[PDB]
Amino acid sequence: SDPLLSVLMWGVNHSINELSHVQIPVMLMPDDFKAYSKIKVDNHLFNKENMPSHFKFKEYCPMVFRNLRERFGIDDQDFQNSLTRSAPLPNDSQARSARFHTSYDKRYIIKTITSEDVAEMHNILKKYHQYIVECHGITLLPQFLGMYRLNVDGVEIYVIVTRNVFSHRLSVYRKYDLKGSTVAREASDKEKAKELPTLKDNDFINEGQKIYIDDNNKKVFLEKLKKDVEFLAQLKLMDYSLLVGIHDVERAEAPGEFDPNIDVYGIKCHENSPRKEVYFMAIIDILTTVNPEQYSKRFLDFIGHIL
Amino acid sequence: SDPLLSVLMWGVNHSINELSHVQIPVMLMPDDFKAYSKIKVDNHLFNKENMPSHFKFKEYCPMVFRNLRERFGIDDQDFQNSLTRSAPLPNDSQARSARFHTSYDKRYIIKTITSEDVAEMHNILKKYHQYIVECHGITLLPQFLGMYRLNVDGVEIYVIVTRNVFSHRLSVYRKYDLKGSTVAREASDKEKAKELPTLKDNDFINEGQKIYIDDNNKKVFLEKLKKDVEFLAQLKLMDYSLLVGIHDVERAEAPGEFDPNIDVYGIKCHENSPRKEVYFMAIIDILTTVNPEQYSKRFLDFIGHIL
Ligand SMILES: Nc1ncnc2c1ncn2[C@@H]1O[C@H](COP(=O)(O)OP(=O)(O)NP(=O)(O)O)[C@@H](O)[C@H]1O
Ligand SMILES: Nc1ncnc2c1ncn2[C@@H]1O[C@H](COP(=O)(O)OP(=O)(O)NP(=O)(O)O)[C@@H](O)[C@H]1O
Ligand SMILES: [Mn+2]
Ligand SMILES: [Mn+2]
Ligand SMILES: [Mn+2]
Ligand SMILES: [Mn+2]
Repeated sequence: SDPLLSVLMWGVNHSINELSHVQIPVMLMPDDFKAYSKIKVDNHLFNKENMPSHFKFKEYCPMVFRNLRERFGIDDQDFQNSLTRSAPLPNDSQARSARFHTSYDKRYIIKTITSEDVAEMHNILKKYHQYIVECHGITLLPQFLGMYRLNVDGVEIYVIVTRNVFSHRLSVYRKYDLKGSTVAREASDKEKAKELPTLKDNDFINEGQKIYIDDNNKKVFLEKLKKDVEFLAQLKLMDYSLLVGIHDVERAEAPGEFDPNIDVYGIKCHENSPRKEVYFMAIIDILTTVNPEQYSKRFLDFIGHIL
Repeated sequence: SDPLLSVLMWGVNHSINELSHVQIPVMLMPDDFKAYSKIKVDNHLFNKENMPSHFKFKEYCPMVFRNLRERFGIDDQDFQNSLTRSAPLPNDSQARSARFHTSYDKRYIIKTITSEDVAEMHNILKKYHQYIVECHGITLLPQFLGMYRLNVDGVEIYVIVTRNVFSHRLSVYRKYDLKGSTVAREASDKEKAKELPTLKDNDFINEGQKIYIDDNNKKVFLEKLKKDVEFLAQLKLMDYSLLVGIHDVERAEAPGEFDPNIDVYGIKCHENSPRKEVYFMAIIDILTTVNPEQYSKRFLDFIGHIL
């Protein structure tokens, strides 16, 4: 139906098949971070039912994102399947300026970004990759899995693919987006009316939300969060959130258990939790008085407070 | 190695995969005969080992050639395999103005043609297709299976794929190219020095070559040949040949037998043949005092004479 979506599927499929024939070395070279592949298709009086007649697809830094996908435990054939076997679905939460889709198997998020975001991604990509190498892919940062430019009849859009913070199986009933902002930050009364609303710093403090995780999990989490946010501060990045999803095992009734190699952000509640819960927490949205260094401290203070 | 060959393989592979997703109706529409699909690829600092960095691939009338392939008993998946699993090999006989390749499994011939040949193919394609429908694909005419334009760094070439006249298994030890020309037509003394030489009308009359086929096979063959050549005359085509290949079952030692659904042009010798032979005969090269109407009669007179 959506031709821009059909071009994405076609292009991801094309991209992965091309790479399937490439010898993948253990290392990237500097030029890999400046590389791209472009395809321009023109069908005249042919194949009108499946594809736009005229479209372009561009993949940025194919070798870098192939390297990242493997580092994040993602097999190319699986990634291809998740994005092409059936169409991605549009989804509830957003902030248009921006359209979100989820892969059909709920493993990946596809976000539409600006050309300025693309330029910033290129700017930080090497440092990001080096950070991912240093931590062996154990991080709360968004996992950037692919970045693309699509052209269909006058319309150009840029797309980034990331890992879903939430489980691909275990449904989430409650969702928070936290910054630790000194300035008052709350969901509006029209916002709370949403089905799965994106609640914020005030809603969390207001409704006395607690997260019941044991001491070891909390320390591990916060240690990771500390390194990640300092890296972000170092890059002068800000306006990022901690996304928090809560799975209620009671409401849902593998009976409340998750695959930690797929749902990488999952943390089980401790044994004395008022309710059987699984949390899914990760950093999102990194690409944009309040300065990065301060923002970094504010964010970390608040998160340590709420755990 | 040969980048133009690698682009062909890449493009045929691409073409067949695209069509694999198309609903194929039983009929062609007029626009199918004017259709094409174009792909332009630009790789910057990427994938230098497998492909040229910059290339174009164009397929003419994809639906028509898909329809023809099925009419000629050829499955798209098989055709794809024959042309992509391993590289086509360059081959002995030619006439440069023109490079020939054979598919690795010896099922298909790939000939390089001019843009004027491409223009003439478009001119006759509908009438050709209609002729193929009328005879249910039972014909000695070349079987046109695909036509393409390749671009690699300044070099543009046009390619047509046809069925090999000869067997994909049974080797041929002797080869003739016959026109029935009133003007003397012979292989040169430098030509006969070739390993598998392309002998001609004089060599055949000179060396008293006989073809030992029974009366029914001869009549069937000549009846077909009659209709085919009249069709060609009707299109004002000329300078076409009967290609004759001879398989010697003795020299070769399925013990001398062939699959008639693959080696469609094969005709076994009759029981009293001085030697166990299989012949492979078909019309080739149709795309260009001596006028088409006369040429047609001359050609038919000579061929009926030699059988
Ligand atoms: N990786 C992810 N997994 C699951 N949900 C996500 C993910 N990223 C974003 N979302 C959802 O989409 C919403 C918006 O994400 P975000 O990337 O902040 O969009 P944005 O348009 O950049 N918003 P803003 O902060 O106003 O710039 C979030 O609150 C989540 O509900
Ligand atoms: N379908 C085929 N199967 C097997 N061999 C072929 C086939 N087509 C051509 N050849 C071989 O290639 C030679 C030249 O074929 P042809 O298509 O006549 O080339 P050309 O360059 O058009 N020659 P000319 O008659 O001088 O214009 C033939 O004599 C055969 O040996
Ligand atoms: Mn955000
Ligand atoms: Mn944002
Ligand atoms: Mn010829
Ligand atoms: Mn010719």
